Amino acid sequence: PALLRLSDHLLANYKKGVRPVRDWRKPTTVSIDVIMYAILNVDEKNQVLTTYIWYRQYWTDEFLQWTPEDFDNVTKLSIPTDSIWVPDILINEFVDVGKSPNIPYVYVHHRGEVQNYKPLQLVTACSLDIYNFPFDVQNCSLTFTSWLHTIQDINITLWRSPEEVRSDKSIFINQGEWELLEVFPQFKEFSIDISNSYAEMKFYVIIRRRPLFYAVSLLLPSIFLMVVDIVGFCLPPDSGERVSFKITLLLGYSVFLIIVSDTLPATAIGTPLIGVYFVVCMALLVISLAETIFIVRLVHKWLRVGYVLDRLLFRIYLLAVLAYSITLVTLWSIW
Amino acid sequence: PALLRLSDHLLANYKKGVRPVRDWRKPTTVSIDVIMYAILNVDEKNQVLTTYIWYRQYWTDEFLQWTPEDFDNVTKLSIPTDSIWVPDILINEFVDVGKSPNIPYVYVHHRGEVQNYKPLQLVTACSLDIYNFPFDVQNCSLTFTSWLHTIQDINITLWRSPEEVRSDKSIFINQGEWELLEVFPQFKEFSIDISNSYAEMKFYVIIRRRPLFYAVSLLLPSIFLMVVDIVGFCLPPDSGERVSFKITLLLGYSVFLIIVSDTLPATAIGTPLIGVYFVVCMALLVISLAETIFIVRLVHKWLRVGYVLDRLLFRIYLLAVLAYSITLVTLWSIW
Amino acid sequence: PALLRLSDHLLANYKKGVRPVRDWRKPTTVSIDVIMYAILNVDEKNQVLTTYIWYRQYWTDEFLQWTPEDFDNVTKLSIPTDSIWVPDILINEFVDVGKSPNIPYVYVHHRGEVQNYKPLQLVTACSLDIYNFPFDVQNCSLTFTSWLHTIQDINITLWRSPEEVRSDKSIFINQGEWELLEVFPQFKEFSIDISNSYAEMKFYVIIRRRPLFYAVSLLLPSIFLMVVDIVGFCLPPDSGERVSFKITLLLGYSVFLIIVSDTLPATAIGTPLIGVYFVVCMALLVISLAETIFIVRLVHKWLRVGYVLDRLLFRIYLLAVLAYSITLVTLWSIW
Amino acid sequence: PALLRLSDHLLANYKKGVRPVRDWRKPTTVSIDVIMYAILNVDEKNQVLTTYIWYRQYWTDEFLQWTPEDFDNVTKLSIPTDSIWVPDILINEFVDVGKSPNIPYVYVHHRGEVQNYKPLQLVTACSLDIYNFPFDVQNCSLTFTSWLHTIQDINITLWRSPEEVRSDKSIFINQGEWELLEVFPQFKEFSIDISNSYAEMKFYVIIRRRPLFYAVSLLLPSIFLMVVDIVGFCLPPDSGERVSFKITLLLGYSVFLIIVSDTLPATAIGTPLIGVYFVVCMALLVISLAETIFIVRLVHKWLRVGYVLDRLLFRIYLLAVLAYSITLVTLWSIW
Amino acid sequence: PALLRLSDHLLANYKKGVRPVRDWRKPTTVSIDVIMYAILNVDEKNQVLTTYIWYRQYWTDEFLQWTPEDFDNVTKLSIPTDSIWVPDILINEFVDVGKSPNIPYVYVHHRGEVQNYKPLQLVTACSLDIYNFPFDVQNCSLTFTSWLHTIQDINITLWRSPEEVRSDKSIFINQGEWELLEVFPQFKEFSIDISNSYAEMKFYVIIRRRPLFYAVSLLLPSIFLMVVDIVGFCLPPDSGERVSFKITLLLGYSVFLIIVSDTLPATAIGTPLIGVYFVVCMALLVISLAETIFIVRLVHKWLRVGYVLDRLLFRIYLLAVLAYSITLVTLWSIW
Ligand SMILES: *[C@@H]1O[C@H](CO)[C@@H](O[C@@H]2O[C@H](CO)[C@@H](O)[C@H](O)[C@H]2NC(C)=O)[C@H](O)[C@H]1NC(C)=O
Ligand SMILES: *[C@@H]1O[C@H](CO)[C@@H](O[C@@H]2O[C@H](CO)[C@@H](O)[C@H](O)[C@H]2NC(C)=O)[C@H](O)[C@H]1NC(C)=O
Ligand SMILES: *[C@@H]1O[C@H](CO)[C@@H](O[C@@H]2O[C@H](CO)[C@@H](O)[C@H](O)[C@H]2NC(C)=O)[C@H](O)[C@H]1NC(C)=O
Ligand SMILES: *[C@@H]1O[C@H](CO)[C@@H](O[C@@H]2O[C@H](CO)[C@@H](O)[C@H](O)[C@H]2NC(C)=O)[C@H](O)[C@H]1NC(C)=O
Ligand SMILES: *[C@@H]1O[C@H](CO)[C@@H](O[C@@H]2O[C@H](CO)[C@@H](O)[C@H](O)[C@H]2NC(C)=O)[C@H](O)[C@H]1NC(C)=O
Ligand SMILES: *[C@@H]1O[C@H](CO)[C@@H](O[C@@H]2O[C@H](CO)[C@@H](O)[C@H](O)[C@H]2NC(C)=O)[C@H](O)[C@H]1NC(C)=O
Ligand SMILES: *[C@@H]1O[C@H](CO)[C@@H](O[C@@H]2O[C@H](CO)[C@@H](O)[C@H](O)[C@H]2NC(C)=O)[C@H](O)[C@H]1NC(C)=O
Ligand SMILES: *[C@@H]1O[C@H](CO)[C@@H](O[C@@H]2O[C@H](CO)[C@@H](O)[C@H](O)[C@H]2NC(C)=O)[C@H](O)[C@H]1NC(C)=O
Ligand SMILES: *[C@@H]1O[C@H](CO)[C@@H](O[C@@H]2O[C@H](CO)[C@@H](O)[C@H](O)[C@H]2NC(C)=O)[C@H](O)[C@H]1NC(C)=O
Ligand SMILES: *[C@@H]1O[C@H](CO)[C@@H](O[C@@H]2O[C@H](CO)[C@@H](O)[C@H](O)[C@H]2NC(C)=O)[C@H](O)[C@H]1NC(C)=O
Ligand SMILES: *[C@@H]1O[C@H](CO)[C@@H](O)[C@H](O)[C@H]1NC(C)=O
Ligand SMILES: *[C@@H]1O[C@H](CO)[C@@H](O)[C@H](O)[C@H]1NC(C)=O
Ligand SMILES: NCCc1c[nH]c2ccc(O)cc12
Ligand SMILES: NCCc1c[nH]c2ccc(O)cc12
Ligand SMILES: NCCc1c[nH]c2ccc(O)cc12
Ligand SMILES: NCCc1c[nH]c2ccc(O)cc12
Ligand SMILES: NCCc1c[nH]c2ccc(O)cc12
Repeated sequence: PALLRLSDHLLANYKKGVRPVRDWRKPTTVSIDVIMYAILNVDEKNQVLTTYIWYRQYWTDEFLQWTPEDFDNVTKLSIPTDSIWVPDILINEFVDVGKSPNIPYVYVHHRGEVQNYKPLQLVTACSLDIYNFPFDVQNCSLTFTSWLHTIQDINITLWRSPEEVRSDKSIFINQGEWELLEVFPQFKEFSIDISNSYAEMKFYVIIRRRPLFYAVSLLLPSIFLMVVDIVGFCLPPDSGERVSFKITLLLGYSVFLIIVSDTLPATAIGTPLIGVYFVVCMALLVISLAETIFIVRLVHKWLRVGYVLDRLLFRIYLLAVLAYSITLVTLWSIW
Repeated sequence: PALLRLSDHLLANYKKGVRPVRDWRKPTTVSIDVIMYAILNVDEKNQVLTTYIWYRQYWTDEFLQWTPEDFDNVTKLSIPTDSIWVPDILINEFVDVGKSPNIPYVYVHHRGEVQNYKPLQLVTACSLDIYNFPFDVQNCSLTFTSWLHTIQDINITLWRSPEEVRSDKSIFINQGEWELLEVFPQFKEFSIDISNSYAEMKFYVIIRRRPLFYAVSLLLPSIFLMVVDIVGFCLPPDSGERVSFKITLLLGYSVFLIIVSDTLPATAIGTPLIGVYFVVCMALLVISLAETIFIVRLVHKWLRVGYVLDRLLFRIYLLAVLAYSITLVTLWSIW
Repeated sequence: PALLRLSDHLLANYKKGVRPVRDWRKPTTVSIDVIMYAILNVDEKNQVLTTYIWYRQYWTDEFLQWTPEDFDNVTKLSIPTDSIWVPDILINEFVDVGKSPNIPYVYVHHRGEVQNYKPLQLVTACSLDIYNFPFDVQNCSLTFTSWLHTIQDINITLWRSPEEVRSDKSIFINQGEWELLEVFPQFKEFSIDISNSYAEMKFYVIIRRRPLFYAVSLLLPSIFLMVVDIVGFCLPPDSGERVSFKITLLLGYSVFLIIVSDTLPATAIGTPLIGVYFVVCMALLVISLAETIFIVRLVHKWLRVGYVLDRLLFRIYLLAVLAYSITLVTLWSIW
Repeated sequence: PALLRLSDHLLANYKKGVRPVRDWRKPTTVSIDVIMYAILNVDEKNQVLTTYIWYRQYWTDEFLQWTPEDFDNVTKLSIPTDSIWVPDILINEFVDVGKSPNIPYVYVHHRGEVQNYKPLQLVTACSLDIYNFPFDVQNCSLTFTSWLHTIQDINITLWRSPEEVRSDKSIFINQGEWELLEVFPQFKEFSIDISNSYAEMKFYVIIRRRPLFYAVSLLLPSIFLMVVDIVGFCLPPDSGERVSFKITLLLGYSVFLIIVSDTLPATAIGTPLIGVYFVVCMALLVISLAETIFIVRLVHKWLRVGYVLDRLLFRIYLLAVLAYSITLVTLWSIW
Repeated sequence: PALLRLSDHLLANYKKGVRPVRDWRKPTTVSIDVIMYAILNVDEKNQVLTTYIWYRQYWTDEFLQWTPEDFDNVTKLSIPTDSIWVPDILINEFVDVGKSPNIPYVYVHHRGEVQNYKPLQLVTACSLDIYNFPFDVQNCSLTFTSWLHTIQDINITLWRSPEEVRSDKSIFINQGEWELLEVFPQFKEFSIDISNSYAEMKFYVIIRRRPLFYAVSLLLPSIFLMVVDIVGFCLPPDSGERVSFKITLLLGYSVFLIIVSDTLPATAIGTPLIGVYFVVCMALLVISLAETIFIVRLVHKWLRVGYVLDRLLFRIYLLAVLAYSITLVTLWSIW
């Protein structure tokens, strides 16, 4: 038989507990890429990101060299992973890797270029930016890293040209939640201390959100919670039922932030700009409640003057709303 | 003894780390099917699907051949799985496979047709369609795939005739949530790059929802949240308590979308058509609030004219509702 | 030494990868029972059931036979499980078995009757009936099944007499949520196809719910949400504040179904009969809102006639409530 | 070298698959205790308890005997656990043990007293009592049990004197949620059937709750939801806005039980006595709504008589509240 | 070949089940540090903390000594972890360690200084302080501990100088939720009993919260839920709609504590001081409801006296609010 004659010749004395090389000064350079498949979920409140990545490796292993002659011209061959060496690479930003299944097999070639594929899901922790919530651009980081070995032992480089990883839209699942512009690779040499230096190669993946689901469901409710009191201002502020017309909005609007405030994270770089806007709309409707109650103490045992000291309060409204159409377009002109 | 004499003769030198064949140019074709048992849950918000599938395999292994003579006419035999080869197939759309228990045993035959059964549950990620929410048809995808090996090494085909998989309603658990029409198999040859080609065989499973639980509980509440203001229009719009009759609906209806908007996913192909309808019913009741407040500024220190400029607003209502009975029947005429 | 002399004599050549028998035509019949300990949780919405079962097995293994002579009259002996054979039985309705800990040891006897105990928890999927929610009887199914082996290889039977399993209330944890009447065993011969036949033995476990927690907390609130408007009918329907008395109930009652509708599953055999009753109480209070608003358009610039066309609406109420005391007693006469 | 000369002499022929003894009639008595560290969580609704326990064992293993002479006076020694025997003990009330990490090592002595430590967390299921909710005493049960072996094989006893386990407050984490009085050990001999008998040793751990967080946050809101209508009774019941003053409490108080009713379990031994009290306060405020509406039908085209038939309704209030100060003190006199 | 000649010479007889030393009286001192990377989440209600720590070890193993001569001057070498000894250290405050992936490899040197790196995530249980909620300082504890071995077997010490661990801000992820001042190491000698003594070395990590997300979203709503009734006091308390103006705040403010009370833990050292303040603001607004209802029974078939007995109630308000600006600044002067 031809094929298992090779494995008997090859793995007869392959001690798997050795980083395999003939000359130990040379670092066995592993070499990878990523092909990002899908973005599963971005829970902003938990400060984590789950990502499904197809993944590839090769590295030069000299102990696994044969000749295609004397084995009937076999140049590719399958080997169980735990019967050979594997590099100790993993990611500096994981939370739980127990969701990736173990691919049992690898390829090898007659030069010793052992080739490994596996998928890997990472609930990964990168500090997401929540500045402009319905139009956010995300700059997330995957730093694939030798956890133990140093620059003398292994070094990291890329499989292909870095421009090819950049616009790789070969496989992706759109019509989900997100959509990415590009995947940015960049080497970095890491050294936390003296006399130590660790091979790292980052991946600045960047994604942006499709806003159209929030367009009808989130800020279009923010439209007629802002137009309800403008036309709700038009009746003369001496009906008496103005305060029952108005305070039912006010604590009713407290649940609109506190649902969103428990949705959105505790990052102190800022409350989102969509979030700061309906708190400030609540910061200017409440002073109108003073104005509809000072008039009824005034009209008590200057009626035209209450109409015009409160008419200047109406100018406060469309000062804010006409300040708000520009902050959407100057976010619409970001993507 | 007869039976373990066979296993001693058979697995004496079976090196499990070799894709087993006599001639390595021939690809060892695995051959499967599915018998879909139940659909556990469809959480629309997480963009995932959990599915319980009974599952089958065989492939031709020449190293496990014997003769039924000299072993007392034994033609079937049980073998532990991790003592032989297994193909590396798994699914391109998983999230977590740690819910399937390991079936320890397989069959073999005297031709070498090793036969494997196992169940497998997949929390699987397929981009579900949320266009018509209470009557949706789902086109979900299971792509069973050699994760590592190529067309030279293994190829995928089907067990039985593809028409038999199509209407296979042998075992299924109805009276759950869903009900499927058919399971559609289709081969595809996959090749992401040059000089590589990977055996894939999809499964376009398609399911549709029984709407009868939402019939009483979801859109029948949408009936009398739409009939409440029609008869709530009939009193003459000068009672003064019209606005307290009406605004209590309006922000009260904001919680009806925002419960559903946090239930339903952020897919930007569309808000559901059932969901877009009670936002537009909210988009036309709010302009009536202008009409019940412009009349009370008009009636202030043309009364018949307020009755008829607002009567044309009543025509806006049954313009929308009679536009809504057709969009249910033209979804009732989809299934 | 006496005891480990036996294990050296017994497991010297016991190849564990063989279904152990001397004559392979004879099927090695396993033989089990269950002793149901507790019912952990019934989440109706997820269509699953978690159950803690004490569990037992034996089967005749001829290769493990010795004589009590030459071993100082030893008739029972402990063996590690993964050093012998085990049948491949598991349950057709699981969701996740990773909650059962591995019992490492088994018994054997001098006849070869290897005996195995283990506990097993199953989040199990059986189509629960939600017809009569506070008084439901549940007919759930546990089908213990050879996943791989057929009728020629193994067969399933019961340990004890089937009447003893029926009323087995030896160990159970009452004062929890549920309480079972009986556990019903029944053999079935399973054969999905031709030339194949698989040993199955079901367990129709049936449980019923103690209603007393819902008695005060669920349908006693349904009492005075139904008596609140009956006495709330008694004031004459021309107070003007009748609509503010009444519509605050109506959308306030919409949250009473939509909390329960997201609690209770999407099974289309029916909304529960307790659930269909307070939607129909909402279906008849809303037409009273028409009656309290048609009278105020009538009383506008026949007063005794509005009192009696609405008095017949009062007969609609106790037509429904006196139709409701019978549907509880005819559920109280089910258990 | 001295130390690994011992392990080579000791584990040369130690067949781990034998319950180790020289004479098999003698049962190898294991011997344990517990040192309860912390109580993590008590979710009442799931009927489970998570508990972090430090844990200890020893048992007499005669096969591991040596002499301190010829090994340089070594009397203690470390051994990997899976290279020796271990008893099969585990707990009858677990839900999931996959949270305890595997302690790899054990001690031994020159007498053969092998000593084992390990921590173990148990999400454990014991039928908790919910009678008096803010002052509850809990009688929970941990039954450490040989799952397989019988009285002939192993027996269970205690490490130390049972009075020392009783008041063991050496290590505990207070300022959490709970605080225990004592840990009560008690042997029991278990025998579910004939010809079988299983070594069990229970642990009646008992804990009680610190009520001070619920003191301000749970029943102090129950104070001014009961004083709000008493002073809300003082205005004369002919204001007309009494019903809008009152029904807004009533369905508003329905959400106060139904938040708590979905918090608290479905045990039918009783709704909690704190829970039964604000349902009965709701059972007596609703009949006052009849009294404030029968008077306005009376005062319609006996005014002093409506003041005094409703004054006797005021006596119903402080009949209930003065019946309620005693049920707190007679729970304050339980701890 | 040079490198695997070493591993064949080194691990030929290395029995891994021995704590490796030449003289057993000497304790093999392990030696560690921590480099705290990120704080993932602090769920106050579950009384747990999840922490991602980079982690380091070394210990002197004499059995792994070689000379750099005869191996081509190799001074560093990689070894699989489960092929050598490892100390049994783990943490006394874990909940679940199954989130840390297994680093397969370690270093060694020609002196025998075996060096080990691994990451480790701990959902860890330390009694967090909830006294001053938006400005809290946390004193959490990580006690790295030999679970089994004693002072004779292993001892714990630190890698580097303890001042270097103190201000180690080399790698940290800020712009998350938290920010730490320092990491405090301290040895402690632990001995729960007589004749036993266990090596422990604590880590008093201390973190404090950035308050700026709660600044706009949590206590700025607490501003205008306190200013709404102050200006809502200014109208004269005889409008009649004062009670409908006021009670709608009161039970509406009950949901503001009971959302937070189910957010915040059941620790009985105290309700938070931010939490005790809006319960006492609710404790003083409710007595104003008595004052707005005693006046309307007074004004019934002394009007200026109702204005001034209630004006002293206004002094109660800014007695509390001016007592509240100091308790923020005297928390602003804590960090
Ligand atoms: C994401 O953020 C990183 C910063 O960490 C950006 O990296 C910078 O990229 C520019 C462009 O090449 C360089 O000049 C800087 O030196 C980089 N800084 C660092 C610290 O790496 C990165 O560009 C951002 N992603 C995108 C898409 O802009
Ligand atoms: C480790 O790998 C990096 C690249 O992964 C090496 O950087 C290369 O350095 C050479 C010369 O020093 C340049 O010609 C290449 O263009 C560099 N590549 C990149 C991507 O920048 C680095 O030299 C390696 N170090 C060692 C010690 O092997
Ligand atoms: C689910 O969607 C796929 C599209 O991905 C449909 O597949 C098409 O099927 C038709 C009918 O045979 C072919 O003509 C097309 O070439 C297929 N396209 C692709 C991309 O596969 C599939 O039919 C859909 N499912 C159902 C039940 O209609
Ligand atoms: C891999 O398998 C597919 C089917 O699984 C093969 O497609 C078959 O091709 C032959 C001739 O090329 C046809 O007669 C069959 O009808 C095809 N089957 C189907 C289902 O379409 C394919 O040829 C195989 N390729 C290799 C290299 O083995
Ligand atoms: C649970 O449902 C099953 C139906 O699947 C019932 O099984 C039937 O039992 C009767 C009584 O022996 C038989 O006559 C039928 O042939 C059975 N049918 C099937 C399909 O098994 C079972 O009785 C139900 N449980 C209870 C307690 O009534
Ligand atoms: C497989 O087991 C079942 C029972 O588990 C066998 O059914 C028995 O059949 C015999 C005669 O055929 C009857 O006398 C018994 O009363 C049956 N038992 C029961 C519980 O019904 C069945 O025959 C077995 N089949 C094989 C091939 O062994
Ligand atoms: C917890 O409940 C058990 C009952 O299961 C109590 O056990 C009883 O204790 C008394 C006092 O020794 C004995 O006289 C009884 O015989 C015991 N009964 C059983 C069934 O064990 C136990 O005392 C309770 N815990 C506490 C602290 O009182
Ligand atoms: C099994 O262990 C229990 C204790 O764990 C034994 O009970 C002891 O019995 C002896 C005499 O029978 C008494 O002197 C002791 O005081 C008992 N101990 C306790 C704690 O009650 C029991 O006898 C043992 N049984 C066997 C067969 O070994
Ligand atoms: C966290 O709390 C511990 C108390 O457990 C503090 O430890 C004390 O520190 C002081 C300062 O060195 C010592 O004098 C005490 O003896 C320590 N007591 C104990 C019990 O260890 C620790 O200082 C606190 N953390 C911070 C940052 O203050
Ligand atoms: C165990 O280790 C601790 C330190 O980790 C030792 O404490 C040292 O003791 C010596 C003399 O007793 C002092 O010179 C050092 O300064 C101490 N170190 C520290 C950090 O305090 C302790 O002696 C060791 N014990 C044994 C038995 O080895
Ligand atoms: C192997 O390959 C070489 C070159 O491709 C060729 O000359 C030779 O004939 C081949 N031999 C076999 C057995 O295929
Ligand atoms: C085996 O099978 C063959 C053909 O089926 C038959 O001729 C022969 O007698 C059988 N032998 C035994 C021992 O069953
Ligand atoms: N069957 C797809 C195998 C495969 C093809 N190309 C790939 C790229 C990356 C990867 O992880 C895997 C793959
Ligand atoms: N006992 C059922 C075994 C079985 C019968 N037919 C099957 C089909 C598929 C499968 O995974 C399993 C099976
Ligand atoms: N210690 C209880 C062992 C045991 C006794 N009877 C049993 C019955 C079933 C079972 O799984 C286990 C048991
Ligand atoms: N380092 C603490 C080891 C330890 C000391 N005493 C203990 C008691 C029980 C236990 O599980 C463990 C221990
Ligand atoms: N590649 C980073 C390896 C590393 C460098 N310094 C470290 C410190 C601690 C640690 O666990 C790990 C490390």
